[PDB]
Amino acid sequence: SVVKVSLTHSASRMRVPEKRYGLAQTIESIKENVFTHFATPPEYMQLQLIDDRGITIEKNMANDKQLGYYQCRDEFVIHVVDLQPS
Repeated sequence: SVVKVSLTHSASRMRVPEKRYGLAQTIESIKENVFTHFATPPEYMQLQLIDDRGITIEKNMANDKQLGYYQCRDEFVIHVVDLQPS
């Protein structure tokens, strides 16, 4: 029902080592929370779900879907791809 993940960011060396999300949470709600750490506007984020073996499960999770749709598990990595322009 809840997962422990880490957060990485495509435009920085910044890592957040432990984060707990509900699998029922929409990806949009997760991006909101992610903003508290990296401060990319959520409209300019894609979330890539990587498993604990480094394998990409989803390159860009849809805002209206829930994290559990993507079969997220403990120790997985949500990588934030930063698309914000100039």
